Amino acid sequence: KELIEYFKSQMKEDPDMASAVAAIRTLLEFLKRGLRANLTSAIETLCGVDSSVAVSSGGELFLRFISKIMIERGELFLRRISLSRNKIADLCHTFIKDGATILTHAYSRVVLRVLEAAVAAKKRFSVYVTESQPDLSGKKMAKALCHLNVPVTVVLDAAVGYIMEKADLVIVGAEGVVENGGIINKIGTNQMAVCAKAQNKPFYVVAESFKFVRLFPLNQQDVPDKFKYHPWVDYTAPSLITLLFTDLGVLTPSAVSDELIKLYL
Amino acid sequence: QVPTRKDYGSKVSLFSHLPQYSRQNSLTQFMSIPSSVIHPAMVRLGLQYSQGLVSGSNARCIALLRALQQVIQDYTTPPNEELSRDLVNKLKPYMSFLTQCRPLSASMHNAIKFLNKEITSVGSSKREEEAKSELRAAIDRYVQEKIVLAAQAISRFAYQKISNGDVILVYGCSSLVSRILQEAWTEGRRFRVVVVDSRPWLEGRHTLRSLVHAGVPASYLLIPAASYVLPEVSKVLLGAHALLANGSVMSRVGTAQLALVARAHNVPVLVCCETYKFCERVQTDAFVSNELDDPDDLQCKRGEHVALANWQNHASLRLLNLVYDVTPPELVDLVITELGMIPCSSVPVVLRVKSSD
Repeated sequence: KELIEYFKSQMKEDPDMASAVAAIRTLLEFLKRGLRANLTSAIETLCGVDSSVAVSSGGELFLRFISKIMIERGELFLRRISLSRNKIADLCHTFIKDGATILTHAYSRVVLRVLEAAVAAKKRFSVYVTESQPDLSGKKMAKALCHLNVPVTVVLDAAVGYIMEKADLVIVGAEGVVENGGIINKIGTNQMAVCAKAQNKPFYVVAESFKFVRLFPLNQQDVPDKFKYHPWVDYTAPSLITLLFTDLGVLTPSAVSDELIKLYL
Repeated sequence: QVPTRKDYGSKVSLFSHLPQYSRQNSLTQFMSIPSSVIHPAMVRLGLQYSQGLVSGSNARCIALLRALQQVIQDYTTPPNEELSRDLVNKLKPYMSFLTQCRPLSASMHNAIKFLNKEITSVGSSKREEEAKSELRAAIDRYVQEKIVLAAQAISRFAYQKISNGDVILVYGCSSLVSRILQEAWTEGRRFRVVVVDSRPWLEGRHTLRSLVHAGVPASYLLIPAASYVLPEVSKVLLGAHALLANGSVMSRVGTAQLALVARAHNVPVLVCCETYKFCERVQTDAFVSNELDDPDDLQCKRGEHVALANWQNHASLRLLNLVYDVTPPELVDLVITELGMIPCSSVPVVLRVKSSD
């Protein structure tokens, strides 16, 4: 299996790199070798390794975007995906006020990008990071934010209702966005959104454009079982979400459905 | 005899059963100058009620009990009649005259109830002046303990809640909340107060002067700026005029509104009420029992273009300024009484344990 080997070579050489980006680069590398489309279809039928929503979402969006201009199409598509994060930070970091109390979920490079863009604009704020422990990743987020020279406090997992009254805004990076405006993320997003709604705090979602999946879960069981695995995945209602921060602009949760209707899956 | 005052203006169709008078005219135009039917202290009390000179909820009760002391001191006993029946039959037109002057607060209702219970329980073997001294001493002890000792107890129970460095929001004019703020500032707490006021009474200026004279840093603003400042406000003090059986808070008209906006900004509200101001009476809206103020009070001078000057010539125009409203009991957190920190659901509990049960 050379596709999984190239995926591991593109994902393990840079630990600050996303998985769906490396998957679309693997699809483009198969498109470099019609026979190229057949090899890309073979490896995308053979890429059933990662259980993330963003990987399969980017694979489906590249499978639609591919359908001799396919290589240049994937080239500027990966150019837009690579230049997405700077537009994410530049459109999102303007909402953080001075002296605010930041609430943050587990480790993701997107919220780290928007916090380093926020401290790049001369802003002072304290960040409360939930530990989020099926595995210690919120500690890794607090360690990577302590190197950023910002005041961070490692918060216990069952204290998001304890610290909600003092955290004025709740900014959480999501790993998958369904059509209505809800998000698929790590399991502690639902309780944080419900405690933010009961305390009237604005719940912000910071995710890119390739995480737009065409799914519609009603309950916590209606998310697919291949993305669940002690679950790793919850679901947040779109009524619990104030705004989204994509590269197309700062969007209300009803705009993702507009983009997916104009895109047609 | 005492006639009825004429209703002034065009009433609200929801408030047609409640009377709406004016402060321009008085009822004593057709009364004798030596006051014979009404006691002279009682007609003095009705004049200082109707003109708006006594507006505080505790000040009306204090002036009521002083006028009742002046009535009982100027009481005589007819032959073959008991004091415990004749004083009951004579104090009812006095309270009717006071009601026709201005609608009574529930503190004054409970004062009438307690005084009627005390003058009902006067023995027949007691003399005239001896029973007069008993009733005056009972009124003195009543106003003494159940004003100042309850005020000091509520002041200590709110002093043990207010911490250092917080901000406090108040509304309206109330001597109890102002005394809490003064005795909290003098005993060592360092805080600043955001004063919320409302039209047309503008009674927030009184507690504003009371907080500046006490050395407290103050902030003054109105109802629409309260929504602007409640994201910075951490604590709201309120002055209750009556507490009902379900836990509702009868106060000034901007109380339930401010409590709802404070809960929307997660700011806990605190009402401060003494236990004689409670009610076995209950209501759920501001429509079935309320006080109607002057319809000529809503007009103001913004330049030289007063629009509500000739408001009575417009047939389809209605003027309304409500005095009292109620809160739903799930919006108010504290009820600070002299027995301790109780919730809103404990008001008939305190009524039971203070009603000899």
